[PDB]
Amino acid sequence: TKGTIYSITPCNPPDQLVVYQQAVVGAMLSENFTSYGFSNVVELPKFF
Amino acid sequence: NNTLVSGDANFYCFVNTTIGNETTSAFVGALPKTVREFVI
Amino acid sequence: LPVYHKHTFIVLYVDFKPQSGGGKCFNCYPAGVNITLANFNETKGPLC
Ligand SMILES: *[C@@H]1O[C@H](CO)[C@@H](O[C@@H]2O[C@H](CO)[C@@H](O)[C@H](O)[C@H]2NC(C)=O)[C@H](O)[C@H]1NC(C)=O
Ligand SMILES: *[C@@H]1O[C@H](CO)[C@@H](O)[C@H](O)[C@H]1NC(C)=O
Ligand SMILES: *[C@@H]1O[C@H](CO)[C@@H](O)[C@H](O)[C@H]1NC(C)=O
Ligand SMILES: *[C@@H]1O[C@H](CO)[C@@H](O)[C@H](O)[C@H]1NC(C)=O
Repeated sequence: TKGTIYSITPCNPPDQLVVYQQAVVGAMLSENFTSYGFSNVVELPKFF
Repeated sequence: NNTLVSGDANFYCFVNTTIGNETTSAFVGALPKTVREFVI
Repeated sequence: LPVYHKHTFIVLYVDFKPQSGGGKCFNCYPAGVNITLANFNETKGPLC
């Protein structure tokens, strides 16, 4: 119709998580959001 | 350009192809906003 | 791509309608007969 263009991002990109002493702790993500019950999402270079 | 199917000699484009003595009507459908090049 | 839709409907009329089939046989194809779709030609050239 007009000329606008749209990208198609995938729904669920893989997330990197960490475990220690047989429990999960911390998580490397891509979105500035607290997906799990973690109380803080420290923005860091190249990742959250 | 005009809304009416006949319009002027909302934009409606009709391509009609006739074989022999039979005349047929075809539907343009999508119409480009601007065309910079044409190939055939 | 927008093109003013010109339709074609292909429909088929299976009418198995047997006389129950639990008393003698269901897989015996009773009153199984005509199942057809209007598009057949007397010449019966394949309908594409
Ligand atoms: C992570 O933090 C959350 C809250 O910051 C902890 O949540 C509590 O967990 C219990 C057990 O499910 C719930 O009954 C409470 O309602 C939660 N509180 C809130 C505010 O949601 C959670 O236990 C922490 N987990 C770890 C592993 O640190
Ligand atoms: C990330 O989330 C925090 C949460 O408060 C917000 O303050 C910040 O503006 C967000 N940044 C981006 C780039 O979304
Ligand atoms: C479309 O076809 C009809 C019937 O042949 C014809 O009258 C009409 O002029 C055609 N439209 C054109 C050429 O734009
Ligand atoms: C097909 O068969 C059924 C039952 O035999 C009948 O009602 C119908 O008229 C037949 N023909 C068509 C075109 O459905």
